[PDB]
Amino acid sequence: MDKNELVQKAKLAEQAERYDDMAACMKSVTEQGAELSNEERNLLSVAYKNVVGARRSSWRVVSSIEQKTEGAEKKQQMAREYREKIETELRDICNDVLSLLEKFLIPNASQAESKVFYLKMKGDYYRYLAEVAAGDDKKGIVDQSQQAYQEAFEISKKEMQPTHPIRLGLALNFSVFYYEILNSPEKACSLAKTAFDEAIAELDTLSEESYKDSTLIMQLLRDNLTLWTSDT
Amino acid sequence: MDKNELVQKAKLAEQAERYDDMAACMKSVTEQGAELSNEERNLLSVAYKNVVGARRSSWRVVSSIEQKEKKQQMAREYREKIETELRDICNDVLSLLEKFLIPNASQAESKVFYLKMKGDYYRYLAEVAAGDDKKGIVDQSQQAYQEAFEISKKEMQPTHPIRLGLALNFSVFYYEILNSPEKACSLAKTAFDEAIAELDTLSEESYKDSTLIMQLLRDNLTLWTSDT
Amino acid sequence: ARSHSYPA
Amino acid sequence: RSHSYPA
Repeated sequence: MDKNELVQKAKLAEQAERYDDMAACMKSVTEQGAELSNEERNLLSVAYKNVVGARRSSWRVVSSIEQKTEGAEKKQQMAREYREKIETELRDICNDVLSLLEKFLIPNASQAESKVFYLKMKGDYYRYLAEVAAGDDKKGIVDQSQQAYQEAFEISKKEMQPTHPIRLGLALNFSVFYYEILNSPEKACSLAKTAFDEAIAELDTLSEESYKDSTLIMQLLRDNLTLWTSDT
Repeated sequence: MDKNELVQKAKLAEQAERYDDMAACMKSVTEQGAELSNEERNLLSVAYKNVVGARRSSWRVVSSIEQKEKKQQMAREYREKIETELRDICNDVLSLLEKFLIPNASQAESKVFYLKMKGDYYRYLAEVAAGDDKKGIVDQSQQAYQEAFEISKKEMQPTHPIRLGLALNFSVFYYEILNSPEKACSLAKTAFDEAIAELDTLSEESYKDSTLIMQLLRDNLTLWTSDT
Repeated sequence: ARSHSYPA
Repeated sequence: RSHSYPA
C-alpha cells in the first residue's frame, strides 16, 4: 500500500510490541525500492533486532540446557532438536534481512552515514549466522561478517567524526566480532580502546542530537574492555 | 511425539519463553483425552496465560491510542485484528475445557481449576466484547466462577492455592467486569482472613504459592480502597 | 493500576 | 556477555 500508511502501522506495531508485524511492515516499505529515510531505517532496524533477538535469546537458553544435560540422554536429545528448530528460524530471519540489504539498502545508500549503517548491519546479521553456524560455533559466513564490518570501518574512519554514534556503534560491534567470533581478545580490546580513547579526546564534538547515543556507546565500549580484561 | 515427551518439550519451551510452542504441546497433550496431572494443568495454564496475555497487553495499548480523526481508523483496524486473535485464543481454550477437561475432571481440585480457567477466558472475552466493554458472555464467566467457588469452599481448605487463586480472580471479576468494588473487597477480604486464620494447615509444597496469592489479595484490597 | 490476578 | 549496539 502507500508508504506513509505502512510506516504508521509499523509504529503502531512497535507500540503494541508486535515485532513481527512491525518487521513485515518495514520489509514492505523497503521492497518499494526507494532509499529509506532515517526514520524508516531506524524502524526497520528495531523491528528486525527484536525478531532475531527473541531467537538468539531462546537459542542461548536451550543451548545452555543442552550443555547441562550432558549424561541425561532423553533430556539432552530433546534440547538438541529444539535448538535445531530454533536455529532454522534464526537463519531464516537473518537471510531475510541480508537479502533486503543486498537488493535494496546497500545499493541505494548514497550518503556515507547510511552506507556505514547498512554495512554494519550486514556484519551484524552475518555475525548472528556465525553464532550458530554449522561446525557448532563458526564457519565461512565469518568472512562475510568480517568484510562487511571492515568496509564499514574504513568508510566511517574517513567520513565521520570519532564521537558519531554510527561510527562508535560499528567499532563496538566489530570488536565484539573479534572477541566472540574470532576468539581474539587482544585485537577486540585494541579496537574498542582506540574508539573509546579517540571519542573521549573529542568530547567537544558531541552534538545535542547525538549526545545521548554517543555517550551510551562510549560506556558500552568501556564496559566491554572491563569485561574482557577481567583479571587484575 | 508421545505425551511425556510433549510435556518435556512444553517445559523446554517455557524456559525459552516460546509460549506459542508451549501451548501447542499442552493442547496436543489435552486432545489425547486423558486427565491431566497437577504439573500438566499448571503448564497448560501458564502457556495459555502468556499467549492470551500478549494480545491483552497489545489490545490495551492500541485501544487507548485509538481513543486519544484522519489516522484513527488505522488504530481501530489494528485493534480489531488483535481482538480476533484474542477471541480465537480464548475460544481455543474454552473449547478444550468444554470438550476434554471439564467433562472428565473426576477430582474436585481439577474441576475447580478448570471452572476457574473457564471463568478467566470468558472474562478476557468480556473485556473486549461488542460494545467495546461488556456483553451477556459475562454471564458465562460468572456461572463458571460461581460453581468453582462453591465447590472450593466445600472441598478445599482456605489456604489451598487453587481456592485462593480462584477467589482472587473472582474478586477481580466483581471489580472490573461487574463494576462492584464492595463485592470485590468483601470476597477478597473473606478469602484472606479465612486463610490467615489457618496458616497452620499449609503444606511444604504449596506454602510459597498460597502466601504469594494472599499478598495479591491484600494488594488488590489496598488498590481498591485507595485514594486519588 | 491493573488489578492483580493469578496466574500472572 | 559482550555488549553490542543497538541492544
